[PDB]
Amino acid sequence: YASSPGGVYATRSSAVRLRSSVPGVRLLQDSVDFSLADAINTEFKNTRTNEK
Amino acid sequence: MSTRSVSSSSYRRMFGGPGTASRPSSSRSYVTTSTRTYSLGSALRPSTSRSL
Repeated sequence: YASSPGGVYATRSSAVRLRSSVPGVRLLQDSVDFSLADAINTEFKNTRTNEK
Repeated sequence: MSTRSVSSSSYRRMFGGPGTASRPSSSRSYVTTSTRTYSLGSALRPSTSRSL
């Protein structure tokens, strides 16, 4: 037998990484969150440690 | 990334302040006039001895 590991296409997130307009006219509203999305990346680590 | 930074431009029109309707500064920064009138109070009674 020969199982392929192909299909693992990691999507590079490419957020603008610049605050509103030039150096900004707002600051509070930039969505402090994304350590949620990296804690969901460890949820999908522990989900695959579960699922398998 | 946004923020909740307040976005005031000029934002309530643009025209200066309320603010100077140019109240006319009349030229009473001149000197008040010289009231130099004169009374010829003497020659108007031609006081001469015709007894000659």
